[PDB]
Amino acid sequence: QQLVRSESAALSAQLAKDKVNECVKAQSKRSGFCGQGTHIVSFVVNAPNGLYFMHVGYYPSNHIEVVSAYGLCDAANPTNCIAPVNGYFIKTNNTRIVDEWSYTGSSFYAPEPITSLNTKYVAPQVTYQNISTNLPPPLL
Amino acid sequence: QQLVRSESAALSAQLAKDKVNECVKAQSKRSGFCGQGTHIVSFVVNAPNG
Amino acid sequence: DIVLTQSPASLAVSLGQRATISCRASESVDNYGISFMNWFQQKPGQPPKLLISATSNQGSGVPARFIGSGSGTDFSLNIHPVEEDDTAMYFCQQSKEVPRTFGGGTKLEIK
Amino acid sequence: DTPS
Amino acid sequence: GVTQEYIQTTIQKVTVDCKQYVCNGFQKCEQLLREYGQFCSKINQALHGANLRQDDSVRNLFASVKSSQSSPIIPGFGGDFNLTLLEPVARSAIEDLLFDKVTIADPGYMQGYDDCMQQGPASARDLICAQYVAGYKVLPPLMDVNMEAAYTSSLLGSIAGVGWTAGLSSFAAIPFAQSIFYRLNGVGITQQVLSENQKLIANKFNQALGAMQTGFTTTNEAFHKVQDAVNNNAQALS
Amino acid sequence: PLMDVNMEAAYTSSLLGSIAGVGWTAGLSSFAAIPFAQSIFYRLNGVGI
Amino acid sequence: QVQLQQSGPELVRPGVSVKISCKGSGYTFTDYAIHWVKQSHAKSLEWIGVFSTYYGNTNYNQKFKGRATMTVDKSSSTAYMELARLTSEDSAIYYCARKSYYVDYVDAMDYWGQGTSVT
Amino acid sequence: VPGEMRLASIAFNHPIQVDQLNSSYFKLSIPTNFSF
Repeated sequence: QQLVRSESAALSAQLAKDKVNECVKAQSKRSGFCGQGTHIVSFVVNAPNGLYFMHVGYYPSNHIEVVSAYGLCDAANPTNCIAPVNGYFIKTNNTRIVDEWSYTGSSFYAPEPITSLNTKYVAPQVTYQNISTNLPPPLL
Repeated sequence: QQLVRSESAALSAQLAKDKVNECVKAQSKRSGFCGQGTHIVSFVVNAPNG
Repeated sequence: DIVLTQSPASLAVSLGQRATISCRASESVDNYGISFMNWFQQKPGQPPKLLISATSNQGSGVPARFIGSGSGTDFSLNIHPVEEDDTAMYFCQQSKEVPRTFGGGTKLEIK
Repeated sequence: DTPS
Repeated sequence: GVTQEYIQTTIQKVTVDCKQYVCNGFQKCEQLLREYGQFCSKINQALHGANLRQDDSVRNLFASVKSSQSSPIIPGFGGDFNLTLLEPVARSAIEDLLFDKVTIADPGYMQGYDDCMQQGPASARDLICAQYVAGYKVLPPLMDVNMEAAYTSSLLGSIAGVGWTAGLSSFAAIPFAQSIFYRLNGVGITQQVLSENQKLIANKFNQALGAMQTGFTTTNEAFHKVQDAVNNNAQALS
Repeated sequence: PLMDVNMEAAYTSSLLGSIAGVGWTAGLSSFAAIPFAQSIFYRLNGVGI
Repeated sequence: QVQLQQSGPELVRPGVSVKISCKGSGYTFTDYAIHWVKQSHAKSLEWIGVFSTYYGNTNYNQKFKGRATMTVDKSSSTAYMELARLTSEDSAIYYCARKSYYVDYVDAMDYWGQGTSVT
Repeated sequence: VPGEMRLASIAFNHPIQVDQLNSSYFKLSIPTNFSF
């Protein structure tokens, strides 16, 4: 019995070693691992016979549905299409923004003007919206 | 005999959970996991005991 | 922006009479079913006042008597309790596209 | 059943 | 093309009456066994703890299966792709194909005890009737097959998709074909090729989908593993 | 043993020839077929040198 | 308690630019865009332009692209607007208004200024 | 003292449903609050 316990403990120790070299030393994008709220910093402390972890996490709330577009072009120029970087293009519901579209982060609702910092140029696609007048990011 | 089988099942269950949180919930570039043809969406269904 | 028109150019009614206003658009204005139609009220010597919005026949600064109606190119306003202080010019406005133009309007009057 |  | 895998997550849960396995209450046994009664207590405790572990793993698995949000699913889901895995609204037809090809003995619970008894066919040969001779008890699974079906449809509702940042907060809520195009740009296929070949992609994909009806043979190793999980459970009881 | 040791060696010979490409996207189907030294420099630029 | 105080009317001579103002009160001035419209007749009105009070972003009616502009003094909580190159055809009643969303994604003109005029 | 135990169904928490729209635009679900 003692031998069996020792072997399972060795395997368990390897798992702990792996989490210290991923879950603790750096942020991870895998999910599954660590706490279940995306991943943000985690900590570990000594415990009898083992290691004890604590994982800080992010929990979403109060979800709303909004209108969004796959990307934006230019009705005057089919090769001018853009797409958001790490975020989305949403129809505006905010009184500060005169523009019909706005940029948001995906972890939290928060509209902002679309700027070149939040976009990348992409090949055109038929599902992209075409702008009939003014789109400032790029203006041309 | 039952205790040994139960422990191996627990470890096997952990592997299944890992694939649900990787092979199913996300596209992967890692090879290894999932079928060997790069990766594109995968599916899971109920099976007895697993 | 899409052109708006309205009819009859003026309407005269008895007190407490039900009344309505037609308001055609040159092109359908619905985009994702939003409609973007606003109605406004004005009297001489005064600024326009918001009345209703395409999904709001209550609130938006008015009593439930201002009923919005229609879809696509056709819209209307329906008021069952007209009173003398409801006599005003009325204006459809389209928020679907810039310039955000709006109709010349019609005017209600008590006989 | 519920607590005391 | 496709591949398949079976990952066992549970052991059938059983308990054993420690009086009945030795004797039937004959009184010489009843008194003699008292000297060894603490061994039975150890046996029962060990079996009980084993069964608790089995139920613990089920709850832990389901905690990752659930999503904060998902798409509704209707017929014609997935667009031009065939998607025969969709439920016959029901457990999916694919799950039922697996269950039909499996050779497992008919289940306990209802009618249970009266399927041992003479009020049933004379041709039953189930170990489940032998449960009431041997003092065995087969515990029901925690998971409930109807609730399980709800969990698998919930997973299908999280599809479309994996892209558009981590996806751990926001839910894209877009058509399946669009998520496929996104994935194919993710492996370096140009967008232009994808637009030219869209029907070809659906045809090759549905050819691979159709191949699933040949997936239940003894040469399919994942299928073979499913059958041996059943065999192992039955073997221990025998 | 299930496999002859020479075939086992042949499997590891193919692994030595599987080096380069290492990166160049996921590397899943294309094969860069470039010198070993070049793949090393590619890996060294992978850590910001 | 939202208010705008439009500046008084003026009979400005042609070829002179004309400035109009309408300071906010009772709300945070920087959280809502200003809308500007022109009324040449009780039956003839048109949008002139919009100015974000937070980011300074604008859009204008294309007829006025070479003409009128809008500015804001955020420290004074006030908006200013001006029309280049006045002509006798430009005499009009003008109104400041505040942007709102009573309905999702629908621009509403909400509160209106008392009006000013130019001749 | 307390009465009899109560039989109960095991609850199943449904995910919030989100519509999968036709054409070039779509509904998107985004949280408006969070907690650590």
